[PDB]
Amino acid sequence: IYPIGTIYENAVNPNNPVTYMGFGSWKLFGQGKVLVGWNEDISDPNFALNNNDLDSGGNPSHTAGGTGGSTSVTLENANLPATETDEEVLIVDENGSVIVGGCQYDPDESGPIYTKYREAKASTNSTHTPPTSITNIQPYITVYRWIRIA
Amino acid sequence: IYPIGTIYENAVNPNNPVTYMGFGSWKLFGQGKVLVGWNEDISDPNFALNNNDLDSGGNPSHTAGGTGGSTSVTLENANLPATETDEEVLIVDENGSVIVGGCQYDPDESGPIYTKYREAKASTNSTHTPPTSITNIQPYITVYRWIRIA
Amino acid sequence: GGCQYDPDESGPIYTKYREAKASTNSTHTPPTSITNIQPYITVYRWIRIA
Amino acid sequence: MFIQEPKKLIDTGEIGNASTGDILFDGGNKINSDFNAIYNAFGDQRKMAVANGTGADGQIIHATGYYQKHSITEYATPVKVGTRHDIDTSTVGVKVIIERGELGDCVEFINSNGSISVTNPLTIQAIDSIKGVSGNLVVTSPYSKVTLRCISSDNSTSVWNYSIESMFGQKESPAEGTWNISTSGSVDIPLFHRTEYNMAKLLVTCQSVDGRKIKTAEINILVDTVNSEVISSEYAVMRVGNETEEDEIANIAFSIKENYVTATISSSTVGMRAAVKVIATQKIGVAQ
Amino acid sequence: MFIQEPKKLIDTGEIGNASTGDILFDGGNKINSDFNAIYNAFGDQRKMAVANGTGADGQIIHATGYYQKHSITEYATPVKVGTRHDIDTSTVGVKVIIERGELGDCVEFINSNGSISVTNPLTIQAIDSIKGVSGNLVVTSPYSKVTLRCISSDNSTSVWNYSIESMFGQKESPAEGTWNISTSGSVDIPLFHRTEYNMAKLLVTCQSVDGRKIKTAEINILVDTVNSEVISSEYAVMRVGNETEEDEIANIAFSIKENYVTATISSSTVGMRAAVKVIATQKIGVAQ
Amino acid sequence: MFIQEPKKLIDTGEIGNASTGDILFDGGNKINSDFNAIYNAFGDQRKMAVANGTGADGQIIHATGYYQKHSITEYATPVKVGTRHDIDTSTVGVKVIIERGELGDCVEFINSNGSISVTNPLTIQAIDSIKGVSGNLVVTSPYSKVTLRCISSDNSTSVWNYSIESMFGQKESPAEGTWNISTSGSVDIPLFHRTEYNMAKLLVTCQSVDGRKIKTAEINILVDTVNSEVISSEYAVMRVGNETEEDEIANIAFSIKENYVTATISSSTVGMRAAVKVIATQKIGVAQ
Amino acid sequence: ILYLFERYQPVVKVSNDKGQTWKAVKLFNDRVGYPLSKTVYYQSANTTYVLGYDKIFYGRKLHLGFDVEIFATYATLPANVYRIAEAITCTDDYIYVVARDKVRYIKTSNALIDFDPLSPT
Repeated sequence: IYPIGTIYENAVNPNNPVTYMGFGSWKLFGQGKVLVGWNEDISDPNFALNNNDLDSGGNPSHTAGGTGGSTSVTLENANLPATETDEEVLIVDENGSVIVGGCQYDPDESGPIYTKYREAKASTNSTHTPPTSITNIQPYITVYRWIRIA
Repeated sequence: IYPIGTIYENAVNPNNPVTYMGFGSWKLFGQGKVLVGWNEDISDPNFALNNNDLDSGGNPSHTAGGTGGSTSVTLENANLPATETDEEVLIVDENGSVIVGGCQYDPDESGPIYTKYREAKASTNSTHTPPTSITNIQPYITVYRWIRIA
Repeated sequence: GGCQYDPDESGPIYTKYREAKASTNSTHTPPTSITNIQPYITVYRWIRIA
Repeated sequence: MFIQEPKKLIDTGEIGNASTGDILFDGGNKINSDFNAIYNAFGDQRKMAVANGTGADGQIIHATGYYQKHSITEYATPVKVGTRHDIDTSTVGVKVIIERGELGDCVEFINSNGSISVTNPLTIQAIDSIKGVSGNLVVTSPYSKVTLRCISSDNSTSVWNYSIESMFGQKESPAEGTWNISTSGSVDIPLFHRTEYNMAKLLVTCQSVDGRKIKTAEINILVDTVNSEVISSEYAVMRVGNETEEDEIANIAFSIKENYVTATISSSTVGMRAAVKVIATQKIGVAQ
Repeated sequence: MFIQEPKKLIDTGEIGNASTGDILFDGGNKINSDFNAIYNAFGDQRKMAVANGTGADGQIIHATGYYQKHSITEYATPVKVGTRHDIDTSTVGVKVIIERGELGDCVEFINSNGSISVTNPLTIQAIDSIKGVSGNLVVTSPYSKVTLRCISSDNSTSVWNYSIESMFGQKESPAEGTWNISTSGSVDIPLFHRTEYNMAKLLVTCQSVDGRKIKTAEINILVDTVNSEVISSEYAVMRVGNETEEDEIANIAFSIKENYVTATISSSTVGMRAAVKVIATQKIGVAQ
Repeated sequence: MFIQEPKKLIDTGEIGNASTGDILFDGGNKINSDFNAIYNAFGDQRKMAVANGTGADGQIIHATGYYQKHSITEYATPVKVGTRHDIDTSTVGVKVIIERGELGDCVEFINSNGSISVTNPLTIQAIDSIKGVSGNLVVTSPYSKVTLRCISSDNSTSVWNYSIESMFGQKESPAEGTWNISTSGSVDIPLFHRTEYNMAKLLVTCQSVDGRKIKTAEINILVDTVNSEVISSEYAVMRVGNETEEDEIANIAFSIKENYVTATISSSTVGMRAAVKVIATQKIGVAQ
Repeated sequence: ILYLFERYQPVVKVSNDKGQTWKAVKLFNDRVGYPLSKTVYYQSANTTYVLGYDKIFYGRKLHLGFDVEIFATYATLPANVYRIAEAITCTDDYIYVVARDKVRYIKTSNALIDFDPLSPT
C-alpha cells in the first residue's frame, strides 16, 4: 500500500506517521511545495525534466522531483505592455510641425516672461525601485506531508 | 491505512468514500484549495505558521492548516517599475524655450498660428479604475478530496 | 505661437514639435510574459483506473 | 528591426465613384508600408534610418534575401519567426529570444564573420520549447547558421527542432550513382577530375539482380598526383551472398582515366547492381 | 493554394492627362493582386480565406519564406515550380504532381512535423521525368525536405534531378582547413572547443611542397572528457612519397589545448602541406 | 540582368490636397519599377525582353526564388550581391566578377544542367578577396551551387568565405539521436525502414551518467535484404571508462525489427548515455 | 485660391475668391523669410517653390473645407549664406538661389543629394 516513494498526507496530525501509523520510516516532504503531476513528456518547460537531477553536462534527467516555483513577483519594465498618455503632449521633435523658440525677452527683462519649456522623457513611478511585488500564490491550505523514506 | 485526518481523493467518484469503501467518516476537503507541504521551519511565511489557528495574541500556531492565496490578481501602481515615455516631450520646464506669438497674436484669425496648451501630469489608462485582473491560477484539475474526520 | 523673433538673431532657436499622446514600452510587443507558477516539486501521480 | 505590417489591400470600389484623393491618400499608406516589409526583408532594415529605404541607398531586394543585422536591444524582445538575421557575437554572447511559433515557422540566422565563439556564444529562446534543446540553446560556432523551424505549435507548445550548418566549406560529393555490373562483369567510372581531390572516400555496394549477392567494402583512397595513380585501402569487408571468403560478389579496382579518378568494379557475377557513392573527399589548398 | 498572376504594371501615360479614377481603378486591381503573390509566397495562402491577407492576421512576408500548406485536392493538380510547400502525410501518403518545368525550375517542399513515413509516403510527378527517378518518386522520410530542380526542359523533356535533406540536425564541421608543415616541422591546431564533441572524425593529408611526399591516415578520435584527453585510432594508412614504412612524410599527434581539441601534426619533412579536415563528429545530449 | 532600383515610396501628403494625376504619374513609375525588382528577383529577367514581365508570360514570383540566367556579357561586369544566378558553362568557362560586398552579403549561383566541368570551369572575382581563395576561384563542378557570403567588408576589404554544394543527391541521415541506456541495460532502436538502405554507417557513443565510462566503436553495416538481416563490421574500438579490454561500458547488437533496421545497444552499466548517429548510408537504385 | 502671406512669419492669409473674405493658417513651418523683389514663389511644373528665412519649402499642394497648399521644406538649403539669398529660381531639374554674386543651385529631380550622421540630420 505504501511502498518506498509513497507520499502520505495527514492534515491535523503533526506527528511522524510511524507514530500514528505504527509503520514506516517517514520524512517530511515537499514543504511549501505543491504537488503537480510530473509530465512524462520532455516538452513541458516545467514538469518534463528534473532541475535537481542534472548530468555532468548539467542536463536534467527525465524524472520527477523537479523543483521551483515562486510565491510572489515584482514587476519590471520588459513585462510592461506598450502604453501611452491619455492626452496629447508637446512632443520634442526635430522635424515636427510645432515651431517655437523665436521671441526675445531674455535680457532684455523688459520683455515679459514667456514660459521657457526645454528636453527629455517624463519618468513615471521613479520611486519604486523596485516596485511593490505581487503574490503568485493561489488559494491553498498548509498540510503535513509525509513521504516514507523506508 | 486511513488514520483520521487522512486526505483521500478519488478522481471520478462524488460519493462519500464510506459508500464505495465501506469504512470511515469522510469530509470533503480543500475545495478551491491546493494542498501544499506544511513546513516545520517557521521561516516559511505561508506554509509554516497556521493562519487559522492563532494564539490569543494572534500568533499563528506552527501547524498545518495555514490558508491563503488568490485566484486572480489586479495590478496596482505600487507594483509599477520605473517608466517613462518612449519619446522626448515637454515637462514644465522652467528653463527651456517656448514662446508667445511675436506680432503678439490677437483676434481673427483665431485658431491658426496659435495653440492653446495646458500643464499637468499626463495620465495613462486613467479610465482603468481598477484595471482588469490577471488570473493567478496555474493549470489544474478539479477533484473530489475527502478528509477522513473519523 | 511664434514670434520669428525678428531677423538677425544669434538666438534663432527653433524646435518643431508634433502633438500626440506619448507612448511607453512600444517596444514591448507583447510585453515580456510573467509566470503564474507557485513553489512546487514534480512527482509521479497515479489514478487507479481499475 | 523595422516592423512590418501584414498585407494591406486597396478598395477599388473607391476611386472613380468616390473621393479620389482620400481613398488614395489611404492607399499610399498601405503601399508604402507594403513595400517596406518587402525591402526590409531582402535588405538592411538599418536602411530605414537612412532615407527610409528610399533613394539609391535605399533598401534593395536580394534574390538571396538579407539576414537582418541589428542591436541586441531589439533581439532583447522575442523576435518573430520567418526572419533572416545576421548578428556577430564578438561584442558579447547574446540571447535571441523568439516568439512562440507555428508548425512550419522558420527562424534563419547567421554570423557572417563567424565571430561566434564560447567567448561569443549565442543563446536562443523560442517560446515553450526547442526540440532537443532543454531551455535556451547556446551557439558557440563561428560561421554557423542558426535555422529554427517550429515542428509543433499546437495550443501552447511551440516545438522547435533545430538545424545548424557551417556557412561555408566544400560540401559536395564528386561521384555518387548506381549502375548494374555489365555482362562484361565490370566498368570504369570517372569519379572526379583527377585534380579535384588529394583524398576521397567512397562506398560501393555490388548487389545481385535478385539482391541475394550484395558486396560491400570500405574504400579509402589516396590520389597519387605525380604518378597519376590512386592508392586504396580496403578493410572492414562485409558480404551477404558471398560464396567465397576471397573476393566475392564483385571486385573493386581503381585507376585514373581521362583525367578522372576511375574505379573499375569487376564482378564475375552478371547482373550485379553497384551503387558508387563518394561519401567524403579531401584536397589541399594554399597554406592558411 | 492562392493563384498568382505574373507582374502586372501600370501605365503612367494615363493619369494626369487621362481619366484619373478609371486608369487607377485598373491599377489597384494590379497592385492588389500584385502584392498577393508576394505575401502568398512568403505567408500562408490559407490567410486568403482570412481577410484576404489583409489585417494584422493577413499574410506577412517571411525573409525565410513560407512553405505553403494546403489540402491534397490542390496538389491533386500539377503544382507550379518555384513554390515552397509544407504538407504532412500523417493523414495519408500523397502524390505531389508537378508541372513540366524549365531548366533551373525549382520545387521546394517540406514536412515540418516529419509525419512522413512509409505509412505516410510522398509521391511526386514532375512532368515527363525526374532525373534518377523512374516514374514518380515516393518519399517516406520524416523531417525531410523535398527540393526539385528541373535540370532539363528542352522541348518536351522536363528533367528533374533531385535533392532531399533532413530538415534538422548537426551538419557542421568543427575544423576544416589547410596549412604547410612548419620549419619546426609541426604545429598545434585547435579543432573544436574541447566540450563540443565526444567523438569526432577527421582526415589530414600531409603533402610536400613539390607534392611528391603526401601523407594520409584514417583518424578516429575519442574525446576523453574527465582526463581532458583525446583517444585516437589510426589505421588504413596510405602514402605516396613515403621513404619508410614507419611513420613517414609526417606524424599525427593529438592533444587538448586551450579548451580546444588540438592535433599536433609533426613532419620531419619541411615544406609539407597538411590539410586538416574534420569529416564527422559526435556529441551526447540528453536522453530522448 | 534587368537592373533594379531600391525601394521608392510614394508621398501621401500629395493626392487629395494636390494635383492628383501628377503625383500619381510619378507614383506609377515607382510602383512599376518597384514590382520589377520583385519579379525580376523571383522570375527570369529575360522575361523583361518579353512584355516586360507583364502578361501571363510575365515574370512570376517563385517562393523558391529564381536563379537568374543571362549572357556572360552581363557577368562581364561586377555582379551585385544578393542575386541568384543560373549559368551553364558548357559554352565556355566564365568569370563571374562580383562587386565588393558587405559583411553578410550573399551571392547565390548554380549550374542546373551541371554543364560545369574543367572544360566548362567557372571563375569568380569578388572584389579585394574571397576567404580561402587566392585570386579568382574557379569552379569545375557539375551540378554545383555557387554561394558566396561576404564575411568581412570593413573599409576596402570584402572578405568572402565560400560555400559550395552539389545541387542534388541523398543528403539525409536516417537515424540520429541520443538516449540513456535503460535500467534493462539495453534498447532497440528503429534505424530506418529496412528497405531504405543497402548500406549504412553510424556512430554510437555510450557514456555513463557521470560521463566517466564512455564507449565508442566504428560501426559499418551491411543490410542483408533476402535474410532480413544486417551484417556489421566493428573495429577501431576506443574507450575511456573501460574496466575491461573485452566488451565494456556497453555492447552493440543489431537486428531488423518492425521493418526497421534495429540496433540493440546493451550496457551492463546502468545510466549510460548512448547517442545513436547514422553518419553515412548507401542504397542501390536502377543502373545508370 | 489667392494666398496672402507675411514675409517673415510662417502665417498665411488665404483668399479663396476675389478678395472679400479671407482666412489665415500657420500652414508654414518656419520663417517664410526675406525675399527682395517681393517674389517669393516660383511654380515649376507641379511644384510651387517658395523661400524661407532659413529654409526652402517644396511645392506640394484641414477643417476650413476647401483645398489648399501645405509646404514642408524641400530642405534647409542655404549653404553659408543661410539667410538673405534674396532670389529664388527653380527651373525644371534645377533649384537656383542666390545671395549677392553666389548663386547656389540644387538639382530637383527626386533630390539628387541627401545628408547623413554628421549632425544636422
